[PDB]
This record gives sequence, C-alpha cells and structure tokens, in this order.
Amino acid sequence: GLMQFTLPVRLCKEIELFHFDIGPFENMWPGIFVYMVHRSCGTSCFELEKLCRFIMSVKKNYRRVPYHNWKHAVTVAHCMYAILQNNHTLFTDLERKGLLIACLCHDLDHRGFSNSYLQKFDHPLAALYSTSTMEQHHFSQTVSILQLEGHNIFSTLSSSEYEQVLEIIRKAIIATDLALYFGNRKQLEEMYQTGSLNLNNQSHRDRVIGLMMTACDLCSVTKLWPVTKLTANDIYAEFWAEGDEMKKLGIQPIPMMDRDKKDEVPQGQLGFYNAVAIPCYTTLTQILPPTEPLLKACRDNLSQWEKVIRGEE
Ligand SMILES: Cn1ncc(C(=O)N2CCC2)c1C(=O)Nc1cn(-c2ccc3ccccc3n2)cn1
Ligand SMILES: [Mg+2]
Ligand SMILES: [Zn+2]
Repeated sequence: GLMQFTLPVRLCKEIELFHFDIGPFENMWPGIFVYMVHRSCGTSCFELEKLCRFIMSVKKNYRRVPYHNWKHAVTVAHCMYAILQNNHTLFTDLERKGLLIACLCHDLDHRGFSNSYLQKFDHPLAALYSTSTMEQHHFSQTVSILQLEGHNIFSTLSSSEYEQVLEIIRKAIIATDLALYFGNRKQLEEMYQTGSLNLNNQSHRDRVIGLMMTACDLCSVTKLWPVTKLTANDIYAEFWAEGDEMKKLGIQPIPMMDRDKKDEVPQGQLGFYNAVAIPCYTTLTQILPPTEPLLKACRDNLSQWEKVIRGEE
C-alpha cells in the first residue's frame, strides 16, 4: 500500500524518456517493471505479492537466447510505458493494466526461431496453430502462468473486466506477429487520411493498440546508436542460427539468415527501416503525436546505417 519502488536519480529521470536502456543488471529489471506499473497504473492495480510472483514466473519461462530473452520483454514493456505516460487521457484503466503485462509476456518461451522455421521443421506447434504460431503459443503461456496458484494478478477485476483484459492481451500479443503488421498499418493509414479514424470504435482501437505493439516490439531501432548497433548483433545471432538450421534441413536460407552474407547487413537494415520501422513510427506519430521522439530516433539510426555503408564507420 504505502510501499513505493524508487529508482536511483539517473534512472528515475531517464526511465521517462523513449530511448531509455534498462541496463546490464538483470536483478534490477523486475523492480524497474513494478515501478513502471505503479506510475502508469497506480499502486492498487495489482496485489504486490501476486505481481512479484507473476513477474518471476514470466522470467523463468523466457529462455537464454541472444535476443528473444527476458531483457527484450522488459525493454518492450518500457517502450509501452513511455507511450502510455506521454498519452495519459487516451487509454482506459483496463488497457493500461493489460498492455504492460501483454508486453512483458509477448515472447514467452521463445526458442529464437521464426514461424517459418517451425513450419519447415514440422514442429508440433505448427500443427496446433497454423498462423501466428509462436504468438498463439506466447498467449497460451501467459494464460497458463496466470492460472498458477497465487499468480492471478487480475483476480480483483469483475468477470466482464477480466474477460476484456484477457482479450486486450490476446489481440496485443497476436499483433506482434510482423506478418500481420503490414495490413494493419495500411488500414490505419487509409483511415487516418480519409479521416474515418474513430477511437470510440473498438475495431479501430484494436488496430492502434496493434501498431503500438509493433512500435514497442521494434524499439531497438529507437535507442542511442550504440544500443541499436549492439542489439543488431543479438538479432543476427538468432537469424544466422536459424539459417544454419535451415541448411541442416537442406534449404538455402534467405540472405537475412545466411551468416555467409554478414557483409550485406547494413543494406538489409536500410530495407528494414524503410519497409518496416519508419512507416510504423510515422503512422504512430500521425495517430499519437507525443510518440514523435520514436520517429526522430529511428530516422537518426537510419542515417547511422547510411554512414556505415559509405564506409565512414
Ligand atoms: C533490427 N530489427 N529489429 C527487429 C527485426 C526483425 O525483423 N525481427 C523479427 C524478429 C525481430 C529487425 C531486422 O533486422 N529485420 C530485418 C533484417 N533484414 C535483412 C534483409 C536482408 C538482409 C540481407 C543481408 C543481411 C541482412 C539482411 N537483413 C530484414 N529484416
Ligand atoms: Mg515475437
Ligand atoms: Zn518481441
């Protein structure tokens, strides 16, 4: 109740900024998350005993992979924290509860492999869930952890409020499937430009929430250049491991996953910032103007990758 989490001065200030890096001290990340829930949601949203037990169960069910790990989870929750805090009056009490939990849980039990590799491997999960394979798994993992004795952080919601939050979390996690982003952002673009966008329309809020999830998921591209560059190594470590596994099945991987084409990474980054990241943050800034700092950092990082290609680093 009267127990607040407090951060050291530099963190307390820097955590409010979009480009905050959560640091290399794993043992501080749970406290960083609880801090963000308390400021974003209230010290009443969750029983602290249950929240702490939920957080530690979520951490245990993230694997020791180079990128899709517990640090990614907390990083993606922080970006959502920053969006929510810069957009106070736009989101409901339920949405603010659900979305930080959704971000913490969005890659639960990730093995570091794409939906593609699961399908070509003929992994059991690709028979259970024929599209958004890993994302349906991440939501299933979230529901299972919530149902562990003492882990139901939502228990003090009403029956209807509980159903609404689980549906917010389900849609939020499914939307982190990048295959679904292109269509989602096209529809948001058409709607904002014809002016038909209506945030009282539930189907419209769903689309906007989904774009916020893509924005948060991709947020390594919105950090200081050294964070962005050092995260890129972790991202490619997984992609290249996946390409190795493709070659073991007798399939030449796409260049993205071929460690033989290390050289082409800078040009692949331009394509990705131009095809995915920049349009994601542009449409987000059109719908929620206070998220402009993400667009600006993303553009700065595109310019840095341009500088690497020109051999100036
Ligand atoms: C930075 N970032 N953050 C998230 C993701 C992502 O997609 N994720 C799904 C899991 C996270 C990325 C990313 O790098 N995507 C990407 C990189 N390329 C390319 C394309 C052609 C290439 C040719 C040669 C070498 C490298 C290449 N790379 C295409 N898409
Ligand atoms: Mg994912
Ligand atoms: Zn993710």
